[PDB]
Amino acid sequence: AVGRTCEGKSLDLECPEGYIISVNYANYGRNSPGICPHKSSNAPPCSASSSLRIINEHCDGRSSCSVHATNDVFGDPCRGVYKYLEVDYSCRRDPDCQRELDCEGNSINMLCPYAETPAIHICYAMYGRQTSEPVCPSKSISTTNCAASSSLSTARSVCEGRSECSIAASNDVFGDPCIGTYKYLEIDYICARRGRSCEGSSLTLSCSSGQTISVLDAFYGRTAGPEICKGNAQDQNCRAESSLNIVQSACNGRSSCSVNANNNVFGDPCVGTYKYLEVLYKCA
Amino acid sequence: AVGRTCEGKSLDLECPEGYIISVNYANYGRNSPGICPHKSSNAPPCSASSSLRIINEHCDGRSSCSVHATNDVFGDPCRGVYKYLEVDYSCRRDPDCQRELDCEGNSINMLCPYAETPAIHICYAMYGRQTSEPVCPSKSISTTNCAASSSLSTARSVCEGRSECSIAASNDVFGDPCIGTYKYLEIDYICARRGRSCEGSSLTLSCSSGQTISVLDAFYGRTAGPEICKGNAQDQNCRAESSLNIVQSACNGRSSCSVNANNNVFGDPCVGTYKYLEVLYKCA
Ligand SMILES: C[C@@H]1O[C@@H](O)[C@H](O)[C@H](O)[C@H]1O
Ligand SMILES: C[C@@H]1O[C@@H](O)[C@H](O)[C@H](O)[C@H]1O
Ligand SMILES: C[C@@H]1O[C@@H](O)[C@H](O)[C@H](O)[C@H]1O
Ligand SMILES: C[C@@H]1O[C@@H](O)[C@H](O)[C@H](O)[C@H]1O
Ligand SMILES: C[C@@H]1O[C@@H](O)[C@H](O)[C@H](O)[C@H]1O
Ligand SMILES: C[C@@H]1O[C@@H](O)[C@H](O)[C@H](O)[C@H]1O
Repeated sequence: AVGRTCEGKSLDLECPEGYIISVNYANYGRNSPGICPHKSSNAPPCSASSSLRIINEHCDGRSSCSVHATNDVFGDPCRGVYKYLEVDYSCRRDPDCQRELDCEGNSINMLCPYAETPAIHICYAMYGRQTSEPVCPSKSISTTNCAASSSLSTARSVCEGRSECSIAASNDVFGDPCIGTYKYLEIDYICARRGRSCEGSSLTLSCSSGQTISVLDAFYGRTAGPEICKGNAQDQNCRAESSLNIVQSACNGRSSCSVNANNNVFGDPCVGTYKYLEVLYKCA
Repeated sequence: AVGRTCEGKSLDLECPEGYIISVNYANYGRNSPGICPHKSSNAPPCSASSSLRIINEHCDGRSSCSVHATNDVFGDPCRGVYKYLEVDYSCRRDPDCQRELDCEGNSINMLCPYAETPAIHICYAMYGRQTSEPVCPSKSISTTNCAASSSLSTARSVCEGRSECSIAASNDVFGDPCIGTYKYLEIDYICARRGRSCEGSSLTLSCSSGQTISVLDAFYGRTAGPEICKGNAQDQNCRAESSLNIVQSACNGRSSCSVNANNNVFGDPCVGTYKYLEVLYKCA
């Protein structure tokens, strides 16, 4: 996939649910007259050498990113030349995740037994059918373009952040996305590090050994009762929009970050509930 | 994208024209009961550690590959267990290629000035329109799903193997794939190494410095007159089918290879024409 934006505007990259961005090429500069055309003469090819690393920091491993195509971000690789940002990227399932699959009627049991990586993160999920043989054969199949649009959200609502989760490949969980067709559940998961701080405090994330953070899930709000961050727990469906983007933007590609769990960073998604910041991440 | 095949069968991976295979995950083994099911009890997860490297050798950088899912290829990572091969891959434009673009009416001029890398290889080509602003703006646009299906074949027929090529973004070259819409030409190209041997001789390809071969184009046959491999030149539209696959299969992922230019390797694609083997490749 290719995205292009002119200097001064922002470029949005996105992948479908359960896929992340994998950057192949990036440049801020100019290598064609026909993109963001101005006048007049052709100049020598222009490329900011900084471009790839910056786009990797801003976008790799995320489902979504927005990058400003400006000299402040990239430097100016050719003064007096109207520039543009071009990215070539692929949307892939994260190869750091473990790949599981069971046919309809079975359950997938995930377990994160280690203390340092105790939290399940669901990377990808599909309840339905995307292929025929040799997956879960049955006489009762009429489609290979079947998926609950809810697959990842439901999987995450069941399992995200838990140390153990058993999830049924069943219509009672996901709904039935293709009546009449024998289905399967395909889930990719990772055992993540977890950080949590109560509202009013800071949260520090850390990777050792010259390793770097990739934030996988984050919310400022509350999804649990008062056994987590004792305080008023009236809204347990509370999540600041853009929590993940903010924490990814603060932390991805670094060895340490600190983020304040507070309303001045995330807004207040649930007035009168005592909130916390909970983050799942990996170190690579 | 995901491909799966049971032990004893072959797995075919393919990308559309101008895209190559980029492998994300591979395993020969068993990690699910529901894929290539047999009986009965679940065993511990089974993975050949060899799998990724082998699939990379067989498939990375190619538009197509076919791999036998067998113990001879991978070893046997779990005796007595019916296995399967699963690959997760992405199809991408080769980032080793230079990215060019000009609007309809202009020409793209490619040049390979160095002796050691004197041959143009066209990696990707699209004459048409795949996006709106900020590419080649015009009032006369009614589609962004327009491409000459001939784009890459025509580009290669014009330029492949030359040290200089100037190709017009024009209907007279590619045909008109979207009448009424102002078009552009997007070409990615690389300056390749070239090897050539006349039929009856061998051809050796070589990368220095612990670098490895990736074959980009190959034909056994003839496309030039008798100034190349003097001999009968009656068929100059002569190419053995599967030349590229054979040379990729002999050479990709190695530091040196030798291939005999002869009918016992490639068949005879043009009886009574004196043939040669011509290969473009890169070292990475
Ligand atoms: C044309 C203009 O020239 C200078 O102001 C800067 O180089 C800026 O990035 C460019 O867009
Ligand atoms: C084959 C069978 O048919 C319908 O009953 C349901 O869609 C069910 O989920 C499926 O497994
Ligand atoms: C309990 C308390 O209630 C209000 O002051 C705010 O919503 C604050 O964020 C919360 O912590
Ligand atoms: C079931 C059969 O068992 C042995 O013969 C081998 O391990 C073979 O790979 C497996 O498929
Ligand atoms: C806008 C214009 O319209 C038609 O004449 C042709 O399709 C031509 O290629 C295009 O550039
Ligand atoms: C000229 C000669 O003609 C026949 O013997 C074969 O086609 C051979 O391949 C070719 O080299």
